[PDB]
Amino acid sequence: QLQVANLPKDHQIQDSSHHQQIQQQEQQQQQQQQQSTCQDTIFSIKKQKQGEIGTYKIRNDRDIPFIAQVFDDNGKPFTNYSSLVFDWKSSDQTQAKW
Amino acid sequence: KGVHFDSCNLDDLEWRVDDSNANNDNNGGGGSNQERSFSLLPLQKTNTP
Amino acid sequence: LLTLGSTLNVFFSGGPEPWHLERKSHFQSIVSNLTNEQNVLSIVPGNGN
Repeated sequence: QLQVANLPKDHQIQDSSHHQQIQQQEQQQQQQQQQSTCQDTIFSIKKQKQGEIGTYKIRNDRDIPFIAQVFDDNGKPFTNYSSLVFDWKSSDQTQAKW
Repeated sequence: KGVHFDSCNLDDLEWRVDDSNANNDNNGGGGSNQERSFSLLPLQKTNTP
Repeated sequence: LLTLGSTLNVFFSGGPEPWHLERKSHFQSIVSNLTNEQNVLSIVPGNGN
């Protein structure tokens, strides 16, 4: 499957300020309300069937990293799959380009 | 495991529908009964089933 | 309804989500009412619905 590559941020030192959990739950509740309508967007990717191309809405004017996630056909992701060779393509390298 | 009580009369239970986005708002607002997939039906005051 | 050699794209909405816990149990299926299809029409699945 294709997914957007959500990179880690910098590992800044883990302070234990409990207040952070409140602002995380505030943002999660606002996100749960927005998940009713933002369903068309690239952040709302639903796991596709084989060959089931999805339309996703995305803003112009940026670069974006993607990840090729590999599974067995029980559907489990591999703990390592670094023996494979990948092939990255686009229908138009003016509109969107690796 | 595999045995129950022979009979249970305890009909008064606190049944709810829960809304999956209700994370923050500790507010007594009359939320619009339009966005839910389901509704809990009223108990009829007909003869005891 | 089509002319000889004409081709159409067809689109669909509603029905079950890939079952929450397992999802590989889901399917979409598309077939015609003849045991002999490959001489009369060609059916090809698209992207999404």
